[PDB]
Amino acid sequence: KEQLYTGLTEKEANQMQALLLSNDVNVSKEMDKSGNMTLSVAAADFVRAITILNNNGFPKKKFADIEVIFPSPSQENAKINYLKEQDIERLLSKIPGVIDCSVSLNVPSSAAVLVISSPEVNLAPSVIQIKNLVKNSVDDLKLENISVVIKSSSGQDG
Amino acid sequence: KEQLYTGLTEKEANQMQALLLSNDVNVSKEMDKSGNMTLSVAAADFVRAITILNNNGFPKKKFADIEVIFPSPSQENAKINYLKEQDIERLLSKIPGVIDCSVSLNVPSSAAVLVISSPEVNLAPSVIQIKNLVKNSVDDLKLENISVVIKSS
Amino acid sequence: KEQLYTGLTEKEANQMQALLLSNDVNVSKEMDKSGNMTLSVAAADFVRAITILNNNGFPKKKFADIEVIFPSPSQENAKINYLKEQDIERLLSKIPGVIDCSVSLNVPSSAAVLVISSPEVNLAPSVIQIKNLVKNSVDDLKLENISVVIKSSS
Amino acid sequence: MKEQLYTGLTEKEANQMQALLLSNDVNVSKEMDKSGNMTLSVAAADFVRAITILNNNGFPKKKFADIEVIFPSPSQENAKINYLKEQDIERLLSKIPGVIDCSVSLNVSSAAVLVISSPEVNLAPSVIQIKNLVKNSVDDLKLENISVVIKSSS
Repeated sequence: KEQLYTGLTEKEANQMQALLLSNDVNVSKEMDKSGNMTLSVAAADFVRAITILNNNGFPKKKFADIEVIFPSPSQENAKINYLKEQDIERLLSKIPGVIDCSVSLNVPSSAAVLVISSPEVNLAPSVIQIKNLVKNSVDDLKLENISVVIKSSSGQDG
Repeated sequence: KEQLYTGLTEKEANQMQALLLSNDVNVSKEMDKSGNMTLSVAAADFVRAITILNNNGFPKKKFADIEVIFPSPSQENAKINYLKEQDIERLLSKIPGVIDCSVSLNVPSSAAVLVISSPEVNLAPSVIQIKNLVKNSVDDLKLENISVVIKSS
Repeated sequence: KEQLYTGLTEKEANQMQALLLSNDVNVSKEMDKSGNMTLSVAAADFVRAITILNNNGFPKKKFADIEVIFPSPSQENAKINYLKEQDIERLLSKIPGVIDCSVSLNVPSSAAVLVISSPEVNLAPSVIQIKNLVKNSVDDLKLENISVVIKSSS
Repeated sequence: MKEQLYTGLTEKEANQMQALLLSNDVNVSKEMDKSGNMTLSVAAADFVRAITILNNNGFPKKKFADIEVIFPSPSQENAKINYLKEQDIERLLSKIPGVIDCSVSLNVSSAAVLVISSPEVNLAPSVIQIKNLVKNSVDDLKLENISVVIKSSS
């Protein structure tokens, strides 16, 4: 057996494990004393496993945390903006069929909104509603300056 | 057996191991007492292994960390810009098929965006969506001043 | 055996070792207690070994560190510029086939960019893309004031 | 009988001196002392020949003033900024395959650039590239005011 990763959360390990199993890769999981997970595979499947994980963006990379960068007027305003982004994500994530959401705000304001849907749901009829919710959440934002992109978790082709 | 490299992250060791194995170099991996990965090969494969790794830029070089250069107005704005770059990378990294992303922002603003896609996903038709997402994330940025380049891993 | 260099990193030692071996030089390596490497060669190969290493830029020189020179608006602007150079090197280094990159910025701005490619990848068709990425990363930079030079490690 | 030539040498310089002597048909032995520095010795009968060869090649190498010692102010600041730029450009140029060593002296407007090249590489076709990289690294520099001189180590 070849080790893939240790120290995985339950969710990360489950997603990677399910992905590999669905591609007929023999993967085994073990839990350490902290409750974190280790995935391993047969040596003969190692290259195939890494290709599959790589192509699917696993393990997921981390990005800068505002609370680490800023643990001042401009600093305060970045924290206020971040709170608003999080509030809008929280709200949009209650729409049935939404499974992930990112909002980046520029406060004439503008906003970028990425919504990931269940593969079995088409959120296109909700785009006008989403834009109106974002518009009215945020100071001085017009419809023409909100970009909404919707994607199925199953990929670019739906 | 001959140790090639120690102190590797799990991800980098896996990339290096898979690369070697796919070029028919037998390689073994182990974890040391600090939790870092070591890769080893047979002495007879040493030169080939290093040639392969060198040609693929492994082990990967590191670059300056903003938090080290700056552990002040200009310093503050650099950190605000970095946060925005990271926010945009985080958002773009949720697009199906994106496996790596870099954003460098100049705030008339401009922006440079490199997207690495899965070799199995064609992201070229998404360039305008990606451009529009970046445009609306950042103060005073026009489409004509955003470069989006997509490369397959 | 004659000593070449001690205190080498794993990468520097591996690269020098592989280079020498590929040129039919009998080189041996030993690890010290700190994990650093020593390379040695037979005395009869010493001159040739030093020639080959010198010709390939080994061992790599240390150049002035901005954090040492500047441990002021001029000093602040140098560090901002350095951060941007590093950001651009980090970005360009994700392009498949890039194995090394240097960026020197003059902020009309100008920029100098050197990219070292793998011997097995032709990055010449990517020069315009690289130029455009650099252009839009940096305040007040036009295409005609960006030099991009690509060299194969071969 | 053996006779010491020099102690306190860096590994790089002892290697240069050892290779020079061997290639000029003088045997040499090397050791590392307790402080990590290198000592070169010869058979006593070879002492005059050895010192002659070393003297004729300028070894051991003279040292030059260190900006961080002369300046341990705006004129001082600008010298340090210039030095950083010179070092950045040397670092960049030193990545070009075939470059053994290089020096850059900037007047910020004009620049002087010396490159020492491998005898196995022809860098003459790269002079225009080198000039353009230097030009675009540095404020208000024109091609006509950049001198690039390339010399083989041979």
